[PDB]
Amino acid sequence: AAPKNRRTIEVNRCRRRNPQKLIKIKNNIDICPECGHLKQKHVLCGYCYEKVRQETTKIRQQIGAQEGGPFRAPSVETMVLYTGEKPSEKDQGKRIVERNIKRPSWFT
Amino acid sequence: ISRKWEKKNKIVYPPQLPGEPRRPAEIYHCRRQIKYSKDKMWYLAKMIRGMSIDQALAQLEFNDKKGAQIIKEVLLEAQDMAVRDHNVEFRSNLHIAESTSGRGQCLKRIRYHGRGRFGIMEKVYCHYFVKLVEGPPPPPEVPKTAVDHAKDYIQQLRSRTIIHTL
Amino acid sequence: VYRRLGLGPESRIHLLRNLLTGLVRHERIEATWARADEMRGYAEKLIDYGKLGDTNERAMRMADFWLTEKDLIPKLFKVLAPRFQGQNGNYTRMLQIPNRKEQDRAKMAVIEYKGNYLPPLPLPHRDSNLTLLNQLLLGLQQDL
RNA sequence: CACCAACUUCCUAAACUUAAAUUGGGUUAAUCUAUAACUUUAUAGAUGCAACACUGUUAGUAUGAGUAACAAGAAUUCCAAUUCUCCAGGCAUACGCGUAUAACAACUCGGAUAACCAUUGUUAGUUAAUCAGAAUAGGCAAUAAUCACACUAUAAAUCACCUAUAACUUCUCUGUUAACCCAACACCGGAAUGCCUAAAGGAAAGAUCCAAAAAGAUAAAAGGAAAAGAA
RNA sequence: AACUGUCUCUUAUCUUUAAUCAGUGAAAUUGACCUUUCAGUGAAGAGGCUGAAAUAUAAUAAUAAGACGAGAAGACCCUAUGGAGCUUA
Ligand SMILES: [Zn+2]
Repeated sequence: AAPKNRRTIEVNRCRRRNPQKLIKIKNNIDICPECGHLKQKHVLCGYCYEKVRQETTKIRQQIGAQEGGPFRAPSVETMVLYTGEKPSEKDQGKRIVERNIKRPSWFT
Repeated sequence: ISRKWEKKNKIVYPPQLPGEPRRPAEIYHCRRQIKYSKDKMWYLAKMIRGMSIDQALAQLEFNDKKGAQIIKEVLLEAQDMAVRDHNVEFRSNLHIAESTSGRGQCLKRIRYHGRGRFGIMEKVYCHYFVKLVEGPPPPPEVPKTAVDHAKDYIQQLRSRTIIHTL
Repeated sequence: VYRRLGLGPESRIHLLRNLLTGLVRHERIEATWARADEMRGYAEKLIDYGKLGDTNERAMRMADFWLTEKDLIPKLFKVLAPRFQGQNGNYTRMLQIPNRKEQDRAKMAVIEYKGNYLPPLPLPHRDSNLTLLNQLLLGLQQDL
């Protein structure tokens, strides 16, 4: 549907420059102490979260190799151990995952 | 094609005398070819006009539009050269004096339709122009008070000059 | 009380079944925020079925249908259920993650089973009592 | 008992009388020549010499409009990685196409948007004695098939081998890839034959929301045109 | 005739559409427009004329019942001491 005459640039300029059509500023921006990067007040930091996922992938890779087959999910609890930490009696009766890396500072 | 925005960045002012105030730095940066509509980029440019360097970066980081990501890269590049070449001592001491987008050369193609129709396909490109002035953004406007408006009206009445009389 | 998801009611449960199976296997899953919230209730109720007891015949039918991989069925009754015996609820932790930068800008969240062996998530921390405002509130508390 | 109001009229300076086919006369932009001028001019001689309008022609850029419009199953331990949910015409040859094949490298253009490549660049490829394509002169032939027997029929349906002549030891050439072709297209349909029906081949979900209205499908308290029978 | 949500008499769910985010991106159209209501005038006739009336700016979202709506050489029939073409023995 076309108007019976061409729409003037002046008319068009007013429509696009109306405040309703302009981009709004956001004041909910926050700083992440953990990563030192920006975050939203309702959103978690991704720089630190990225570390968790990367460690999770590495941990998951170790578990997959240890299982050695599909549909081999243990019926017993699982635990992760890093270099410098040795399985204890409390770790008995739990699947033990060994990580070549030392215990991460953030991970406890 | 014209590239005078870069030439504006090549302007060299005469050496300032010792008894002359330190000239505020002006940085002209632009991205000539962007596969984006200028109008959409203009909306981003309009909002960021007059804002500080840090404030603009924070707003862009949480913006969902593709153009905003492009602007942030352009803004980051402008800040880097401003310190590197325009002698900007403080990274935070920068504000967006000017921000605007321009049309770029497009590509022409025909848009086929499944049932024998055709259309005019166009690949849009745009230019983005920003001028950065070292220093904090200027203070915002303050609306006139009732007293200010009233005084002007009285002054206007007094300022009236009689017409076509001796 | 239910999100309109899937090409049909079966698809939602099958999609939930796929989501539930993955979470049990890995114990921490990243998915769109809406899906994570929808499936959080099912996961909590599943843990209750594990608490009900391994011998419970009804639990097996629920576990068998919901968990496509049957190796997880022993895990639920012998890993998840023992783990959550002390807990009375809140077995699942769901947190909002920044939206995917995949040109669709979907709302993302991460849902995990509490007590897992995975590294702790970067949870938010409330302000410490040592802060000036908290210290002032502490003085008011002491006087009262 | 007036005033207002037309260039009618007067007044200062000037001027010397009021539709439109047609007809007489005086100038002029531009380009070139002759001869001059010399911040862009003159006198002559010339012409492809002046466009808001020929269903005029070419190019640029707007408006409609950032509108109509368009798109990928789930999780993970990862795009020649696993597993889960779900779908059910697949494989060969013919024809056609002619490198669209594959690896790598790119992420601009092409895919009717991306991712990813089918795009761009580079290099490779399709292997044949077996698969496929690329001597002569005479003499002399009644009876279909149908499990061909019986059995009938009408619609009427089968070189050889002899007699002579002539030659006298051979494996090259060419085709071989592919998701491919004809439909302006990575089209929705068109496309001969054999095998077989999942062991082969596949993904409806760009995200969010759960508006109304609209489209399709399912369900109906009581009723049954306000089951498939008759005229 | 029956049958059934066709309907009396509609309701509910699912799918499509819908709404929001991001990416890409046409078509018919277009004298210019700072684009109002009422009565008048006029050729059936006025957003733009006469006289009244109303009126911060800019935006945003919805519906097609009537004006026996507006219209074309659409549709239909008939005529000619109209033409012209055709056939001739
Ligand atoms: Zn952090």
